[PDB]
Amino acid sequence: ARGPKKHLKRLAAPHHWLLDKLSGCYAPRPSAGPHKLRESLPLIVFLRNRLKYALNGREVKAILMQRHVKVDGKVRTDTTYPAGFMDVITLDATNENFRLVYDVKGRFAVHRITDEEASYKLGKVKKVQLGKKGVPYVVTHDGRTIRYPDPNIKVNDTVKIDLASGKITDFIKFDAGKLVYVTGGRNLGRIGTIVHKERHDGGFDLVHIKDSLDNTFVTRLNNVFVIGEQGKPYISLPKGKGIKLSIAEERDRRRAQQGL
Amino acid sequence: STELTVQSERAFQKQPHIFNNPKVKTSKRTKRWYKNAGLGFKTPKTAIEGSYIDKKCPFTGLVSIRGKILTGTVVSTKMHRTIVIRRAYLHYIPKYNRYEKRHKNVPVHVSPAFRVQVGDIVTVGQCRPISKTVRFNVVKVSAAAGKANKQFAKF
RNA sequence: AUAGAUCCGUAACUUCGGGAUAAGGAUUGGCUCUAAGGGUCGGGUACGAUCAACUUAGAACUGGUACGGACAAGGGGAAUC
RNA sequence: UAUCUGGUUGAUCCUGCCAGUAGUCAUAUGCUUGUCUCAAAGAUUAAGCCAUGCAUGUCUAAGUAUAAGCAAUUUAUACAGUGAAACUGCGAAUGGCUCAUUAAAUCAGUUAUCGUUUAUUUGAUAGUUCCUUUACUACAUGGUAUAACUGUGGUAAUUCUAGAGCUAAUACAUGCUUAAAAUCUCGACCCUUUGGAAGAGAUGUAUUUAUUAGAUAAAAAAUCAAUGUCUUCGGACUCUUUGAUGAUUCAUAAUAACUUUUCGAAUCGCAUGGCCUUGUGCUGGCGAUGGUUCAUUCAAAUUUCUGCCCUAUCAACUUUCGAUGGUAGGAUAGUGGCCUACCAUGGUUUCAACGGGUAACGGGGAAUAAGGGUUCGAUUCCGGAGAGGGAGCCUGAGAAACGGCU
RNA sequence: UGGCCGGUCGGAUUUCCAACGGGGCCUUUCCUUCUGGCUAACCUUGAGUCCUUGUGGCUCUUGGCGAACCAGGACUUUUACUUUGAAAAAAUUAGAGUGUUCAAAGCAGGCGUAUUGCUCGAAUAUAUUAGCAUGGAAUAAUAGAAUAGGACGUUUGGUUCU
RNA sequence: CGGCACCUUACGAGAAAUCAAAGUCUUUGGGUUCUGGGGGGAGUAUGGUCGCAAGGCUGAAACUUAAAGGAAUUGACGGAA
RNA sequence: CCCGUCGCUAGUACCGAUUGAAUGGCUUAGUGAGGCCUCAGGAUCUGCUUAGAGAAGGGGGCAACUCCAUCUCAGAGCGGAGAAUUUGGACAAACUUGGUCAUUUAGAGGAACUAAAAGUCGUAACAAGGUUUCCGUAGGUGAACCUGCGGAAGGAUCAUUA
Ligand SMILES: [Mg+2]
Ligand SMILES: [Mg+2]
Ligand SMILES: [Mg+2]
Ligand SMILES: [Mg+2]
Ligand SMILES: [Mg+2]
Ligand SMILES: [Mg+2]
Ligand SMILES: [Mg+2]
Ligand SMILES: [Mg+2]
Ligand SMILES: [Mg+2]
Ligand SMILES: [Mg+2]
Ligand SMILES: [Mg+2]
Ligand SMILES: [Mg+2]
Ligand SMILES: [Mg+2]
Ligand SMILES: [Mg+2]
Ligand SMILES: [Mg+2]
Ligand SMILES: [Mg+2]
Ligand SMILES: [Mg+2]
Ligand SMILES: [Mg+2]
Ligand SMILES: [Mg+2]
Ligand SMILES: [Mg+2]
Ligand SMILES: [Mg+2]
Ligand SMILES: [Mg+2]
Ligand SMILES: [Mg+2]
Ligand SMILES: [Mg+2]
Ligand SMILES: [Mg+2]
Ligand SMILES: [Mg+2]
Ligand SMILES: [Mg+2]
Ligand SMILES: [Mg+2]
Ligand SMILES: [Mg+2]
Ligand SMILES: [Mg+2]
Ligand SMILES: [Mg+2]
Ligand SMILES: [Mg+2]
Ligand SMILES: [Mg+2]
Ligand SMILES: [Mg+2]
Ligand SMILES: [Mg+2]
Ligand SMILES: [Mg+2]
Ligand SMILES: [Mg+2]
Ligand SMILES: [Mg+2]
Ligand SMILES: [Mg+2]
Repeated sequence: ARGPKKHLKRLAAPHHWLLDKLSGCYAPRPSAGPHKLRESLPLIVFLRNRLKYALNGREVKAILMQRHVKVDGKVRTDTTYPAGFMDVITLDATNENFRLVYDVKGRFAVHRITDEEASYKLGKVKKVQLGKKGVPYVVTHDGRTIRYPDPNIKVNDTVKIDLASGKITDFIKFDAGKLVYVTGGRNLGRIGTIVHKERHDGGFDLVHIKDSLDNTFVTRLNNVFVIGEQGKPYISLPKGKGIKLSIAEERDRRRAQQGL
Repeated sequence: STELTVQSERAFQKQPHIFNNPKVKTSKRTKRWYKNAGLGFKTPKTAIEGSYIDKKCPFTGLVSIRGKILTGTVVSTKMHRTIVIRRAYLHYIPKYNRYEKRHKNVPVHVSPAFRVQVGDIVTVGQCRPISKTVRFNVVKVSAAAGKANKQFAKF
């Protein structure tokens, strides 16, 4: 009550952060930023827990205040900066770049990309609108206002942002037969192609997505992120490619990989 | 609804920011603003061609239909431009594996584009709060025959 | 001491008629207004002149918070024989 | 983990309860208690009262340092390191505790904002600043007025402060310089009409009102009122620009103005490059902090649908004094009887309204587990509510805040 | 599911088939249309059955059921039920993995050369009602054409609107 | 065909007496209303309502208690045969 | 075997004069603090200014009724901030009286019930319980009860087409 909340309880954190139940009563509440609180990953959770580069939060602060990390080409010395989907994290020492993409279990994966791919990102168009003095702007899924877009860019399209000069290099329409990265729900992290979009004027347009193994699934259009054509994605996909093997095929993979 | 005293109040009843220019006589008499409410709800020709005002009408007024689209039997047309509908349903008690008849009384604003009476099935749509109890407008009336053509007397 | 009038509110008990003006409480002048409440007068083989009475309700303003301004005008309640 | 047994009789078979029996993240108590791991714990009764101490403060290269503080000699006689105090900024609205209130209320799942406010973050964003231009007053940079401090005091006492003397700012109050065009409006000189021009003002963005645009399923022709860009005056005519939504009076743009006129950088650190009329001239980097509007994020507020225990020894309730609705206003951040004014007489109810009780905060959940159920949930997570009871408010983006005030 | 070249010392295969479970089409066939492109598994088939077999290959087919779906529809009987799918926070419950020395638990951990480190994980299910989307059309309601204000439509008028 | 009943049997039911319904019930669901939850206290107290009254309808609790009761068997007893 | 009246003892509720008492709601009416909004107020504490000594060219100027300018004091020039105080509102604590609801409780005394089996009196019921019992109603009686009227068999008769 009475104002904005500043603490996140552990067990009230997002589950994909994979924080242990014990070892403290609180979770790192993400700062305000480009991504929503339950659909982002703070830098302390990325550095301390995923990469294991820091043992404490004191060491995460000691890493960030030397201006080592940079998210989307800018330094971001906050401990709980909300690095969400599509975000490129460059660590200049260790010479590596990560792209925050989901794994197929619904969790942000440690996914190392190249320095060429670290020079851009993708952004789902949230609105196309006319700003003041009659200037068209487009808003992506990470809060970026980009002025003077292509007039063919509509909502649910995907733009390619250049991360140094934040312009639209090119874009991908929302048509049947283009790759999807599912960014929400129980189908989160899955990758497939649009069969068709079911309209439902009034609310919650649905998308029927079919993956490479011909498994169709239905997802709301808030959770659909176009990443490329049929095949040939504009980003580099993580290990697993968004296939969602069942648990029987998962233990079959584990027994076929650990026996040598 | 081109009659029955539009200017019945102490204020001049007009649609706001709709201007009838007296210097240049318009080709169409008394310019009217209307809209389609959306969701396949046809704006009636009485709403298009009438003379009523009704600032809470979903077609000629300033409200927008968004949210739930309910359906109910009219039980009371005893207010001015507001009806009460009965939304009867069935509630499931899981102990007895059985249902019970229930009902809810929903007060709905009605435009004078629609002529409704007790017994009509109306389709209502959620709008912003119209009054203390009213959050819905009638957007469609679904009683054309109503078995009310053969009751009259014969020779 | 109470008291007229208007509005509110009214218990036990009862023979259901009362008790009851129960008890108890607000308002009340002046002035300027407003709104309702009528009678007679014409139609094609939807509306106006005109006349008049005092009742009621409301509002603003106003004053040494006065106003049933003199007069007139119930004190009430719980019980017993 | 689908189980029964003792007790009515002289004996019997039943109904039937009593008693046994077994769990309890279910409390208390008795006796006893060696080791390891884990761990609840003033909820029930008294949301009763509180001694004391603590729990909210915070400074980086980067707002203000003349401490008459400490320490050191450097582009450093403006300052330069560090720094009490104090001003400014931000936070104090989170956390923590408790369950008193509360029975469609909170709350849960689900919607809505085309009905709103939103600090911060993140992204975008500001050449227009002249009162009535032929009356501008520094921009190589305006002003005073205060703390800290000094010094003089009052009270028994308080995180009480008074009088006097100083001095700062990213405090307070003012104020400025940045194209080049277009388009309107006014307009001393076009005579025989389809006959124009100097030079003046205005146009950023906020606020408020009014008006306009914000189009659009297809195709030809007919005179005209006047032609419209330009004529081979036959008359060629192509093209005007229109985004979004299921939907708008949306976004946005335009016109006329309006405004105890909002914003449009008089701020700070580090580095000191580049050019030639070598003037400490013109340019110039990486940041910090501000700042208008939009978007985003964190939210907030309100809201659709459906769901709550017992009670009829509660059957009618609401409408005086807003109860249901309409119109208009006010108020609000905004919808709305939220409030006001004038009208209408509605609205809820045996599908249980209204009232009464609750030793009731709601939920995720917990105990018992054939299945169905029954009972518990003050309590580690979510939401609400509260700070002894009520009420009122200040500051602020956010409080009707109580380790804020009245 | 396999079912037999058992040729891998009782383990690929499958018109050799049966039992299930779906979708079409035709049987008088109940479900819609109209605006413009997808040129239907090109209705057709110049090129042609060069490929050898039979029937598993009929192609740049002559305009082609332009019907392989996008938005404003002469466009609408409403429900209950049930299937499926999004949602129903985490902790908890059930449960997978993992010698916390066991276990309750925890989400760890495991493997080299310990020299420039490699790597699997943190699954899954249930979460009941109500709301959303979707398949079914039994069961149970509901509505239609009876003073015909009934349907169509290749008719022909008229009015009025855009 | 409809009715008041009756006799035999026990398919079945029941604790049994007995029942053509008291059957079609652990192989438990044709539709519906009312009522009961060990015996007393108690149909009492109180409230409401009806009645002229008598009372009628509705209707507890504190407390107390290990049985009360139903059907049948054997005995005993009968101012029963 | 059993039933009542009466009798001691203990316990539990009920009625009960006491306008009994207490607590907590809600509420009419009266008084009504405080802050907030508002009509006023103006302690002060100030910048410019004079047409009057104000010992001060009105800043290109001391002749075309003409190009932003200060000091003692009076002010006839203004303008801003602004405390105490104060007017009217809406919000409204809290107090007084009255109303009603929910809960708790003192109470002389009365009428019951149970513990409860043994006391005194009788023997109502169980046998045809010695008047068959039991229900409804009415009256009477020390008490179980008796009597009337209608009913039932749970009777002591399933029966006299004898
Ligand atoms: Mg809190
Ligand atoms: Mg944080
Ligand atoms: Mg209204
Ligand atoms: Mg009186
Ligand atoms: Mg009296
Ligand atoms: Mg008066
Ligand atoms: Mg015995
Ligand atoms: Mg027991
Ligand atoms: Mg040891
Ligand atoms: Mg204590
Ligand atoms: Mg306590
Ligand atoms: Mg401060
Ligand atoms: Mg901050
Ligand atoms: Mg208004
Ligand atoms: Mg309004
Ligand atoms: Mg009113
Ligand atoms: Mg409580
Ligand atoms: Mg059981
Ligand atoms: Mg609970
Ligand atoms: Mg709880
Ligand atoms: Mg409690
Ligand atoms: Mg809490
Ligand atoms: Mg609070
Ligand atoms: Mg206390
Ligand atoms: Mg308090
Ligand atoms: Mg603050
Ligand atoms: Mg408070
Ligand atoms: Mg405290
Ligand atoms: Mg606090
Ligand atoms: Mg284990
Ligand atoms: Mg017969
Ligand atoms: Mg009983
Ligand atoms: Mg009775
Ligand atoms: Mg009685
Ligand atoms: Mg009996
Ligand atoms: Mg017996
Ligand atoms: Mg006595
Ligand atoms: Mg006898
Ligand atoms: Mg006898």
